[PDB]
Amino acid sequence: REIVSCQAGQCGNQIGSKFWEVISDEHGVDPTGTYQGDSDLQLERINVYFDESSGGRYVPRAVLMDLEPGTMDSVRAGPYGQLFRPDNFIFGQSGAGNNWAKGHYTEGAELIDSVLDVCRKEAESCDCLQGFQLSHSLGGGTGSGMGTLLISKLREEYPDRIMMTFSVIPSPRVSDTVVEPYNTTLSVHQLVENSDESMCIDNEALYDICFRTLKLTTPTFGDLNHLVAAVMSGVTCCLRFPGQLNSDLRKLAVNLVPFPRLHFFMMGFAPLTSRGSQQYRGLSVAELTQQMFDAKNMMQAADPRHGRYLTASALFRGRMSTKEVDEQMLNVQNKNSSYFIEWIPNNIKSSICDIPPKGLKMSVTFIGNNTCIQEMFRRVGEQFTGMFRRKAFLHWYTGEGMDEMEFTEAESNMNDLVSEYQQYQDATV
Amino acid sequence: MREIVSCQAGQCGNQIGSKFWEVISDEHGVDPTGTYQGDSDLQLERINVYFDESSGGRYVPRAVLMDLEPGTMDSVRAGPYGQLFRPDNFIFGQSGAGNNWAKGHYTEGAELIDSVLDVCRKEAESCDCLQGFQLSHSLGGGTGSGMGTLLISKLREEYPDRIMMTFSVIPSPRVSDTVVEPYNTTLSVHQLVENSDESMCIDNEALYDICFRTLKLTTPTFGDLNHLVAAVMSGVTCCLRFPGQLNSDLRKLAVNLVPFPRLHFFMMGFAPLTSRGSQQYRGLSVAELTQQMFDAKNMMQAADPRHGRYLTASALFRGRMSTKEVDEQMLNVQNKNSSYFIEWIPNNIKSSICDIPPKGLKMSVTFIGNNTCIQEMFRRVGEQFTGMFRRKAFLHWYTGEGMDEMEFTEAESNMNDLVSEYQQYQDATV
Amino acid sequence: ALVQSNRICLSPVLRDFDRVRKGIYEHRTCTRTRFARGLATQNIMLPPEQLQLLIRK
Amino acid sequence: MREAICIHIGQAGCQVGNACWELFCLEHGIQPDGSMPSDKCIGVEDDAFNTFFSETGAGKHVPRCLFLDLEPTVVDEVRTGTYRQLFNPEQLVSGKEDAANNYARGHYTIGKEIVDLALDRIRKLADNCTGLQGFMVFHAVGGGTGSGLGALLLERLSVDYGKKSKLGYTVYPSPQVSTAVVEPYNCVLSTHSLLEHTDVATMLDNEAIYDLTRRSLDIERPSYTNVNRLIGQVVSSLTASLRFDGALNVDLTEFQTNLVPYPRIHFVLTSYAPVVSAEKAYHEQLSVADITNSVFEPAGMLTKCDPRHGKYMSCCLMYRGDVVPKDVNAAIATIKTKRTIQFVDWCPTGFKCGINYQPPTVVPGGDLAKVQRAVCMIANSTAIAEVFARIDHKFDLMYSKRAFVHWYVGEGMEEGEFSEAREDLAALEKDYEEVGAES
Amino acid sequence: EEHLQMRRVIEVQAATRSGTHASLLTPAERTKARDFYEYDRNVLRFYAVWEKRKFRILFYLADGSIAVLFDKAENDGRDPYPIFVSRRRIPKEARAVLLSPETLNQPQGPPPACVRAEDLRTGTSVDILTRPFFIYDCDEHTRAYMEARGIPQPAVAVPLCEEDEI
Amino acid sequence: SLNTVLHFNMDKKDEDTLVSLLFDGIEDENGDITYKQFQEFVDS
Ligand SMILES: Nc1nc2c(ncn2[C@@H]2O[C@H](COP(=O)(O)OP(=O)(O)OP(=O)(O)O)[C@@H](O)[C@H]2O)c(=O)[nH]1
Ligand SMILES: Nc1nc2c(ncn2[C@@H]2O[C@H](COP(=O)(O)OP(=O)(O)O)[C@@H](O)[C@H]2O)c(=O)[nH]1
Ligand SMILES: Nc1nc2c(ncn2[C@@H]2O[C@H](COP(=O)(O)OP(=O)(O)O)[C@@H](O)[C@H]2O)c(=O)[nH]1
Repeated sequence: REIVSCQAGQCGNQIGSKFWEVISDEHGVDPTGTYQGDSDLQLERINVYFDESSGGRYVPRAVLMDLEPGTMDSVRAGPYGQLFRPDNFIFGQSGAGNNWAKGHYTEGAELIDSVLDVCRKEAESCDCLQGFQLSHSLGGGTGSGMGTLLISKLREEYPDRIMMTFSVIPSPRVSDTVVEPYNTTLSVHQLVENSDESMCIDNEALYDICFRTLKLTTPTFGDLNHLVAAVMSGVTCCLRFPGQLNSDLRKLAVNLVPFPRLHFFMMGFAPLTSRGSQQYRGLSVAELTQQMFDAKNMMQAADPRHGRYLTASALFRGRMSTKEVDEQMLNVQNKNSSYFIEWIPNNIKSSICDIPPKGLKMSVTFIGNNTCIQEMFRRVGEQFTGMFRRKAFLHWYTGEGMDEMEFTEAESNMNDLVSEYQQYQDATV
Repeated sequence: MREIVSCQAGQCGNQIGSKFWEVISDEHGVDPTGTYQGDSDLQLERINVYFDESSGGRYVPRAVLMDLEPGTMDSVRAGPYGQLFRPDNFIFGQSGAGNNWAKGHYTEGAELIDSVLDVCRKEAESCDCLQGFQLSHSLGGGTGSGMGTLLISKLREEYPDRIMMTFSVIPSPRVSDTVVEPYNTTLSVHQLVENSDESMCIDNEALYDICFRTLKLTTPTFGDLNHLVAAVMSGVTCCLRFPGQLNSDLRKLAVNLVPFPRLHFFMMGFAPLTSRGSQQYRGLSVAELTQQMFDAKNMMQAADPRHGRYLTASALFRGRMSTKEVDEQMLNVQNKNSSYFIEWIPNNIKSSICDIPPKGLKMSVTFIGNNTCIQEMFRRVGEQFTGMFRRKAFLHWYTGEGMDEMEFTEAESNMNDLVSEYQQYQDATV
Repeated sequence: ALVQSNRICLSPVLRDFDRVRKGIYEHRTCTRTRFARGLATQNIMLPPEQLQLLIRK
Repeated sequence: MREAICIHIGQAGCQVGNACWELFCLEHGIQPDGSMPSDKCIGVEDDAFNTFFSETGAGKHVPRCLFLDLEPTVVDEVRTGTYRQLFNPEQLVSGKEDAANNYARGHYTIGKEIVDLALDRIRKLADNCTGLQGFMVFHAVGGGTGSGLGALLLERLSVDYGKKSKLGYTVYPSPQVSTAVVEPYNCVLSTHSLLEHTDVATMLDNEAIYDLTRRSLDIERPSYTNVNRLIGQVVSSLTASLRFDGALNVDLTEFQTNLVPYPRIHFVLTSYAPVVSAEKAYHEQLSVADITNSVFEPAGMLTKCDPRHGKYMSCCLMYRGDVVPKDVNAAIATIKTKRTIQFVDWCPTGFKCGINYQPPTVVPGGDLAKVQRAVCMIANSTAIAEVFARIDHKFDLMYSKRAFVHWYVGEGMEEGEFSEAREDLAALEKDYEEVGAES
Repeated sequence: EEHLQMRRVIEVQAATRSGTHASLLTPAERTKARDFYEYDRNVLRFYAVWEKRKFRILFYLADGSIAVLFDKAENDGRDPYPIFVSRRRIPKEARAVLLSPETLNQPQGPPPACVRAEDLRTGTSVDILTRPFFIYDCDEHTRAYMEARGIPQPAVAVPLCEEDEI
Repeated sequence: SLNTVLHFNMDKKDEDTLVSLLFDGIEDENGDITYKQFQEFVDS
């Protein structure tokens, strides 16, 4: 039932802060922790994400993680920073240094003990966990290194529980680092084995959303975090609110993961119109379906038309019908059978949640296990091989304790996963 | 129910459509802000023909606006009903066509037409059972003609069974305000022939003459100049949006006025057209409507209609009138002008009745004519095209944009064979 | 002061404006528009209020 | 959106730019300090100045102009003038030494050490711009700077900016009243770039302006200031089509492909009317037909080339004011009826009209009287062969004796390129004769 | 009125026959001629709001026309094009902007009322194309002009806009 | 119509509540509502 969340690095911490603001707004909780929601259904299932103290104050089940103590102060002093439990802020004196080696092996190792301690405390407070959540970025040092360390430890400690990761995948057009090929290469191979489901977010597509859809002239990381936090909340909409066709994290995982190594999804969310456009846009479920499959609408920087859809998930929110929920998926399958997979007909699952997002009438979140993720994976693999051919930037990792064979194993896993995606993309009945 | 999606191309097309939608909003009781303020159920009965409903209780036109210059885009958006259109339907380029058919059809229009077709396909998918694409453009320009023709061709490719209605403003030598009207018109007429179910010609010279003599206006600008073509465009689809004694759709008009596939160019007319001082002195009746409609000087494109013969004609009467007084009038015009019609095609005239006249009118009529006199305009501009083409003047601009020299000759040959078809069917006997 | 600073001579242009288009050799009077003409040809940019005050005086 | 970059070269270019920019500032309501009045609104469109002025977060409007002169007199006059705060401290390039009416000096000695930073300023301006329509280069080909540095700069722009539109507003030597003796050499040598790297070339010779202002402006003694004011009025009339809205808006390419029939044929006649003074204006019924007739009369030309001596090829009329769309049609119709002018047989239409709703503005104490409407005709015609033959015979009489040739030769230019210019002009004359010849 | 129109139309016919122009002027263009010569480049600027959006209403004394220009806010989400209603004479009744398809001119009776400077007042909502623009302030020139006309233009508190909510 | 078309057929109190949910403060003196108000209620 309950889900326990963790935030890694500056990116993960800011994304999680925006997500917790969104959840508090949905459940009618002020930053002070007390409740003013006008609906009973919020308190009906407020316990999934929040734990109430003896005095009734609702504290999120969130564990914050960053080697650098910089963003901890920012998130604490933020508008909703008073919500989090003070001892859930675990940080070190020395920064991550933008190095997966010392974020995963030396500096993060001595602090992952306390991280697992607080995670165990949250799990014991919970009746029994529906799953773990981890928001992080693979291009950083602490978001990648100790985040993957936490994923591995939770994999070993809670085998049957779900782990869902929101991983920010770097792109060349957005790249503000030089070692993110190394970091992503050393992180996502761990994510393949230790994560029940992973969900890729690319800042290039996040920025394109404000380029075209929202047409915001100066959109900030706050706006991007709101865009991803809409998803972060909408994934668990059926868990937190009743609906006609309920679902949960394992529901989606079973309907979206045909093979254990293919659990990398690309995300979408399509009540996205600008303030000018919403004046003229006629909101309807058919139009929601039309927007949810648009290439430019997806917040993952890869064109879905270049691959094929293994599986898809449509988490609709808002009290609507069921014909236009499902028959529309039938229409898109029939009219884009080339874009889908023949040996898995009816690739799209749908779920309906009665409660719509605040300020809206209907909404939808899109999960896609398309074969265009291997495009991102092969490009980052090419960048990693180019870096690794001349052994450049490797001496920091080796000095912190990394060895060449682990990089070779990481790139071997890269090629294996890319080939695994390709041999189902080109597979025929 | 049946939808007609509009595509304004170029400055002329944008200006015409800007107040075509204004007239349609008048007829459907649409407030300038977009909200529905109609007082009759007939306005809302078939409002989905031209408008798609929104979530605020308003309607957005199914209009795709096209031009390579943002200036005319701002001008059309700044109108009193300019806020009606969807902002994403404003598709424009930074660099203008420069009034070059080659640039508008092959270099900039080619790059922007992908997004144009994206929006057009979205509108078509929004329409449950789309019936036609109407387009408004001018053959004398660069982006209205060059890019409009490309849109027409690929829309025909995507929707073979739909109706590609086109409203083309044909230039005239006495009104020509460019040196490459012949080039653009020659390069566009073959595209219209091969990709339009029906093309309807407009001449600024005839519009000016109508304003000067019938309307008797001193110095009005392009506004009421386009008012006539906007009213005619509204009246073409009258039976679609309002019930009538004899309903008729665009396919009915096409089948009744296109005996042969190559012959789909129509001359326009509207009635009644009365000056301000003579409004109270004119008794609006079906007989006088027929006289003004078939009057040579009332035709909306500047070609003499009594030189040739009428292949087919169509009259769309709007209002409450009796039926033999609208068909026996047509019988009368056939009988007293049998030399002006063609013998081997009996019953030259379609007549259709719509119960709702335009707001402010007792009764009206729109006239469509497939006369064999359009070849006179065709030869008039083809002679200019040949004159420029022999000396190759103003041709390096077209060649440098990727277009070859042989396509001009191909366009000239197609235009010549079209003129030959018109002439041989004019002189054909039983 | 501007005149002895820039060696300003409005006499010839003002004389020409007095005798321009006109068969009269000299009238010792000229229009305000032609006075502004002379000042502009001599390149003396002045505010409209200042010019109006000068021509009024 | 829809920007255009001005480049002023030489003394003539700099002074013409001063007139043009004071005119643009008072058309867009921008004080010489470079700001807005903030207490009154002129009513001009808010995005109108984007084609000539770039915004600043503090409200400043920096002109999209590059002044480039090899000597500091006029540039320092601009720097210390009324518009000292309007212009950028940069893009106001003053050299250490002028070209000395030597196309060779302006193209080979001191032009090579200045064109690099000139291109740097140009690319800075282009980067600042977002929808750059083209470049407008104002100069006199008869001088040293405007000939040499102008030719080099247009060559570099043509190389590094593809086929972007160029408008070369050039003050050619006049048939009789000419200020320089090596001016024929400068013009004939600098016409290389004008034939090739100039996209539309505009004649603004001084005798035509002098004659027009002699009996139109009702002033006995105008000067270079009045000539530059007329030139700036013409520039504003031409650019207003993209500056402001209108019945028939046109752009640089729009009256490019509609005016240039052949790559070698881009020189165009210029004229402007109603060009009247305060006394003239209030007594003349300045209708559209009247002003169009005055435009097509050969006394009201800003280029000393008699249209009757040649064949009209293509005329584009830019109207400003309250011109109803069919007034221009009536004017064109009466033009065709009247037989004083004649067009070429292969261009029957030969006419363009572009109407703007913005009436022309008048600078205080300026040339034009404040009129409701005006029109400027830019006309390609075969009459330019007359002025080209004039300047070519002028050049031959000097080149036969090899006078002043050593001044060009000694710096490092060869002598055969004088001859090259000679047959370039010969080919220009020949192609004018061929295009004017009936079919 | 109609007699003057008949005189003008036959004058135009005579001008076409003789290849000349009509010498005298219609009273409408006479009035526009004095208005242009007296009040050229003189525009009244009013700051107003409509549906939580800031607009500038420009009233042109030379023609009586009104132009509405949108003012943006950072991250407002709207398009960056300022012109909302272009320069034209805005009638009091919205339907009056469009003409009778018979005549293509104004209705038979007196010319319809149009929004004027007296109509444009601060603290009041002027109806422009069925949009109530609540004018809250005007620049100093317009304030002085209105005060000289005798109607006062006191600045009032700006209503809530998108900028406050974002 | 609430019983003829919408098939509600509930009690008098429920019928009155349904009518009030659409006809308080958005009805004219004749009790009529516009397509404006109807779609505003639908999409509220
Ligand atoms: N129309 C116009 N032409 C001008 C003006 N000023 C100078 N000229 C032209 O410039 C020509 C003479 O050029 P120069 O005196 O050599 O000026 P320059 O090109 O800068 O060359 P330098 O003397 O080396 O500085 C004359 O024939 C004029 O045609 C002006 O204000 N208006
Ligand atoms: N969407 C989003 N991305 C962010 C945010 N903050 C940082 N990033 C991305 O994270 C990447 C750098 O990760 P970093 O913060 O150095 O990871 P860390 O070193 O582990 O804390 C950059 O490429 C950013 O694009 C945010 O608030 N939102
Ligand atoms: N009736 C009418 N004709 C127009 C209008 N605007 C332009 N035209 C005609 O279109 C021709 C020029 O076409 P243009 O607008 O340049 O086409 P574009 O460049 O493709 O947009 C001229 O000969 C005009 O007669 C208008 O608003 N109404």
